[PDB]
Amino acid sequence: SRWRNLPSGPSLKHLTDPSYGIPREQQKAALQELTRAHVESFNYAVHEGLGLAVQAIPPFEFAFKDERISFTILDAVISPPTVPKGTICKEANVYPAECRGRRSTYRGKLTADINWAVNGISKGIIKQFLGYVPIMVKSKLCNLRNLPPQALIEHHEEAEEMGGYFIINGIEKVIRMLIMPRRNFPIAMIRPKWKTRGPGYTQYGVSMHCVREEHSAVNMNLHYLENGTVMLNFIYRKELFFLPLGFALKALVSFSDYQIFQELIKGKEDDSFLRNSVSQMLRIVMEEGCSTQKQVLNYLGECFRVKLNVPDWYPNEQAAEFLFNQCICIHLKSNTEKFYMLCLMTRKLFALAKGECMEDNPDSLVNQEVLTPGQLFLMFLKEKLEGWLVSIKIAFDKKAQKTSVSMNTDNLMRIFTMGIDLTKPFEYLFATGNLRSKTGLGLLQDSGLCVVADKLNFIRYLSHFRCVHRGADFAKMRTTTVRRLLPESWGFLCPVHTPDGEPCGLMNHLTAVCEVVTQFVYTASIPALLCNLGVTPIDGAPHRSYSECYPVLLDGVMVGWVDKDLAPGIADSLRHFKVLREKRIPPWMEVVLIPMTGKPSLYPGLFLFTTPCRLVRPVQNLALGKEELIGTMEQIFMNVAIFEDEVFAGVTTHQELFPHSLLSVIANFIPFSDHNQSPRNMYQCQMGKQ
Amino acid sequence: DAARFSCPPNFTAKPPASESPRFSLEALTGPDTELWLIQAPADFAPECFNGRHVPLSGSQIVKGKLAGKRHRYRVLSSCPQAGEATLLAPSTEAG
Amino acid sequence: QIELEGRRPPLMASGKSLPCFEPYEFTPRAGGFVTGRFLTGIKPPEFFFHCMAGREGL
Amino acid sequence: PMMSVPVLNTKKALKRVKSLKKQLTRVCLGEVLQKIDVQEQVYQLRFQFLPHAYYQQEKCLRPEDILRFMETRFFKLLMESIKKKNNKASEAMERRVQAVREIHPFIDDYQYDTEESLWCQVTVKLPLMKINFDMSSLVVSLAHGAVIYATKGITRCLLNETTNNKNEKELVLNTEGINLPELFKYAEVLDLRRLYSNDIHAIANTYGIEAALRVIEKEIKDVFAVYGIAVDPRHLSLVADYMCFEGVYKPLNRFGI
Amino acid sequence: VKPKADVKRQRIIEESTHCGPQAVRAALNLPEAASYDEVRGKWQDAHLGKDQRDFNM
Amino acid sequence: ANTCSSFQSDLDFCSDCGSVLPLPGAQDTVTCIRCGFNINVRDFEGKVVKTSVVFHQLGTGPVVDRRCPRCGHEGMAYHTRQMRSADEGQTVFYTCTNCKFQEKEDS
Amino acid sequence: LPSARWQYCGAPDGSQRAVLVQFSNGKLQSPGNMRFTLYENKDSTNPRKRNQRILAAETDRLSYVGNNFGTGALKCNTLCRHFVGILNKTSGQMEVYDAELFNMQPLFSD
DNA sequence: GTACTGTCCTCTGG
DNA sequence: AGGACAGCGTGTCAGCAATA
RNA sequence: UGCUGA
Repeated sequence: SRWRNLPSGPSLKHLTDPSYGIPREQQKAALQELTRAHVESFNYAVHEGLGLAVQAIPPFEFAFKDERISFTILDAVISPPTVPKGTICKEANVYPAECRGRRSTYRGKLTADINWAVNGISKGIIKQFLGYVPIMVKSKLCNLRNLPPQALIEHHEEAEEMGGYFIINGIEKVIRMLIMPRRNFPIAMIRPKWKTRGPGYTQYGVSMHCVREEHSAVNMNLHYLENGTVMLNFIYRKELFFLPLGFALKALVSFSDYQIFQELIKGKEDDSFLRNSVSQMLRIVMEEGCSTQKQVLNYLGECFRVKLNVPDWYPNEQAAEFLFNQCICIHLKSNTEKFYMLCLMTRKLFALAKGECMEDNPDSLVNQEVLTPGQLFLMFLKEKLEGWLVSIKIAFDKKAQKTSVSMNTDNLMRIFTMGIDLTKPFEYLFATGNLRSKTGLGLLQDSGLCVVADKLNFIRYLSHFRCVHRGADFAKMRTTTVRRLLPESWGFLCPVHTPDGEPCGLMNHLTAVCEVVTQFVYTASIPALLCNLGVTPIDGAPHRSYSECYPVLLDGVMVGWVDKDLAPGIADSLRHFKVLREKRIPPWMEVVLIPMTGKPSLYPGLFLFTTPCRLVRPVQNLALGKEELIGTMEQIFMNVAIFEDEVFAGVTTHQELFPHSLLSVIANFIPFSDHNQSPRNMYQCQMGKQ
Repeated sequence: DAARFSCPPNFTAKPPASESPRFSLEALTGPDTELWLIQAPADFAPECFNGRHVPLSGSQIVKGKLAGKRHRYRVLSSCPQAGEATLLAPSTEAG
Repeated sequence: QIELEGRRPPLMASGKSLPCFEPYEFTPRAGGFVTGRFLTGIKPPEFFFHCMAGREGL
Repeated sequence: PMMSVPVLNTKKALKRVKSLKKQLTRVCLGEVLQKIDVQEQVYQLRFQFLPHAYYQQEKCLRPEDILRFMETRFFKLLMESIKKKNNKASEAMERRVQAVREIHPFIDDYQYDTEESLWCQVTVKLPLMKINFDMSSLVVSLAHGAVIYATKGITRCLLNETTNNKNEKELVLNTEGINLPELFKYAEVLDLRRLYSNDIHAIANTYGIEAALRVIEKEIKDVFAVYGIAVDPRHLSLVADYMCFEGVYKPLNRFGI
Repeated sequence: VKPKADVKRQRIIEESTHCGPQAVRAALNLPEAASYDEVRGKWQDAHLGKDQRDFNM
Repeated sequence: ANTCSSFQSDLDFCSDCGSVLPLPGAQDTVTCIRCGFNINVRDFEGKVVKTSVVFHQLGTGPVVDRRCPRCGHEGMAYHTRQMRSADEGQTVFYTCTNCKFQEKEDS
Repeated sequence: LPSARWQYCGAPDGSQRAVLVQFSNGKLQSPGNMRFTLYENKDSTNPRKRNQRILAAETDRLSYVGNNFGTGALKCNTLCRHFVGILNKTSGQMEVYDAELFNMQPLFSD
């Protein structure tokens, strides 16, 4: 579906039709699904994701005179564009047709209602006007939403437009999907420049990219040291901090050293260098002074208090919680789940170190995901809201420190004193493209984030909403290995559509059938279903040996240890649910089962991703004929015929929708591309856009 | 001195059941009695297995009926693994 | 026969060279041996390897 | 780096060369080992060496020499590395064992293998306070860079049988290392005139600078030849004469100016 | 290309689709025959190896 | 307790290094048992039988060659690589048989 | 293959529960010298609090405490359910009861 | 990127 | 005197917007 | 700084 009604051979009797010029009743729907990832991401970023972003937003308490004041942001709301104040007449709405005639930004009003209290018994809810945030064109906060092609012609619009862009000074910036490592998945890496991080570090380590509700991202690295010990590197505000593990594990969980150790030796309970190295982690740095959860939190609080910039009246135990909440495993609410996830990433470094597992290439799309326009927008919005709080209360603390009793008279005159901020910062990220942030947003790139979308042709324009940039830093590299066109980008990136000069292999384009996931679902009844299917909870009684069992993960949270002879049936049952839309399994969950043999293959286990930024692509599910959607990592463990008569009985689990599914939208406009040599067809894609 | 667990004021010690002679240590130590630990999904309805012959070894599919709907449950039986949960029973010997 | 770095096309992390091919497949077709000609065009998997080569060239 | 000496074309030389090739290849403790068995502060170690069936064929080694190597070099480099770690941490069997423990104060007694290295272990102990970990890591990172014996600089030889059609009878003893003097001893097995190397700093040190000029020219020519390109010799002559102008092979770069 | 000359080309292309097992096997110096799955495992080992010079072979 | 020996078997945490007197000397609940255990830990280990071995390991490139001469005659051999841009054509790499002279054309 | 006839005699009101204990630091070498005390919340009116229980185990050297609420309450007590089966070998009948699992941990206060 | 110079850095020789 | 290391380096060719 | 041309 969504690829039915695809023409079988082209026609010419549509031109020369008695109805050629009559504007149609509804828009095309195939052209609409091109910029769909740019619009459905913003729709979340601005309505459902903004509430979550402001919900984290720790209440900004600080000291005034001898008083402590708390300010929390209860809601933030962005309004469609409109004539400034009422100083104008006859039409409140403001349609993108202008700001292209004039040269201006299509910007909506962002306003929040802060709530300031003095010890929690004196309080008043003021509604400040934060600033102006740019708006996408058909984005639910725009005035051209829900307009048929005929009504879209009386406002001067294309009658076939799909916006997915911003108008910053009338220039139509087109923020494009950048490539991120992955989200909520531990990638074991062998990078030789890591041993320079300290005296005894090795070139082994599992990296994790954590994202919470699309508003926060953080990168944490577990490093292996030659002694058998594991360190944890976290970054706060662009500074790298190294905490021995054990300090982290004891803080997160009030458990003995025995159940903890019993956790990091789950699958290798016969190995003795490991058993000895786990004990060195627990005793060597933690029986040295701190043996209760609080003392660990207290010691960790004192060392990190200075650089976490915590409140002075905060106990050290409270400053430790601040570090764990804001720097390690942002995605998981619990501290018990954060412990089990740090334990599986370590259990994996021990397997990479002992050569029992294969390093995950960071440059394979198996271990890659995309950064959409809504993730960048919210992740900047949230950071700027926190900065606004900080600045208003800088002004507060600095003005007078004077008898707030009567000073409740100018409280609004105070908040407005710094509410003059949030507007120009936002336009810089859009007009210039480069990012000025205290934390780089867990991004790794600070330029080329937004680019000009130029309508030289409609094949230059349509390729800005299907571009995927490996990164802007890779344009400066001696080695060329992020330019290799690996066989794992089959159906997800076009082989032919790549710039053919300095940007080659770095700027790719999605195939016609590929698509970005953007929906958000409940995913709460899934952990309770996995247990009905045969999984045994992380708590215990695996029924086997922890080595003949698969570690089940679901979006960063380890459900735990499906038996080895139940993993295949569980994966097939879960795949049948998603295909037939049973249970509540999202139609796009990736049920992956990386089998385990004795060979140094990728680390075994049943993963189940359902996050909102992975690439998926349709394939005709044989044995059901129900048009499944598979992902970049789920496609490596399944056979997908292309033509029929290539389908076999045991082989050919799936089948592809059309034979030319592999090629991009532009590469599908080249006639007979099969009989030309490839450097030519790739050249055709760059010349059709000039 | 062992800091002795101190019971919070909102909690009270639950007396043993002298009306429970079933989970009595004596009943459980009978030569014809075996104890089994059973783990099931949170939504599992144990009544759906009433009268049915659950296996004591290996793996078997057992069919159950709940609310008119047929359910099939894979049952895995195993040898207790060192470290498994211990059952507590009231004992007259323990005061 | 397609050759990228003086070697055949690289395998994935699971042992398959392309999503169409079984893991560790012996057929030369799975290693970039293109038996098609530009007279009668080349199939999608062969198109992929040919593009890999043409791109490494640039 | 490489070398290529023709083989002298005599019946005796052809016979001696087999032994020569087998003589210059490097044999390393790690290339001759089955698996270690480490027990642990009293750390024992049994090497369990390989049978001669499949390594004496092309390595020219014997078990007494190999084992004697452990007693005099490996079992003391082992204590050298143990100190490397512990400095910053906070009738006839009898004479061999005795001299060996005469020199070190940690070992106790090894073994003997009167039948083809049957079981050859050792025992150590540091009784007071040492970091008892899987020291197998050390005794494995050390049993790789530990080489029985090798000519300095030569990693392997090989006789590329034919190099000519005109006088096809030519044989060449190519090498993948560079030690010019360690071939001078075979002036009767190999032709030491016609010796060639791509090093140009080693030629310039054993034969002079006027002999390095021609190696430079031939190297540039052979680099261009693999692509069919052919620069005229009058250009390489000038480049080599300028590079070697002042008596040394000087680079054509920022430090040459 | 002449017909009656593309038939030979097609038969040769058909013959070329059977030369992988022998090639790989006789390059791993495996038992000359009787192993059809030991060869896949040896190839996998050579692929996940550290040196990676028995894979280039 | 009926458990692993490196910790305070009955009590909560992990012991300290087993050096001198009884346990010796843990922080919480110091209760001391077995000044020294009975058997010094027997760690039976071994190493790889693939790489170091020359035992247990006893058992288990001309191109298509078309005809063109350089020095002699009768058949070179060619590898095609596209060492050019996307507006150009593919270069060819020839190699001889009787000798080994490599060509490297432009097309 | 040996099989048993399944019966859930279970709990009369479901108020009745057995008690399973698991120790975080391994197995108790001498469970015979341990005294277990089960504590329940006095608040029977609050559905949230009425099921809160504390299990305390006292030894000569240390105390263990397990709770079914708060951080110490772990996920397995809900995502999965635990039962105890009492098998009569002679009759082949297995009686099945609801069980509550307590994860036990050591006691110290500053 | 790798390999060079450089730079001491201070360890056994009269 | 065996090192350890910190330290410089380059990088074909012209246009446009635009903005520091 | 994003593009583009040989």
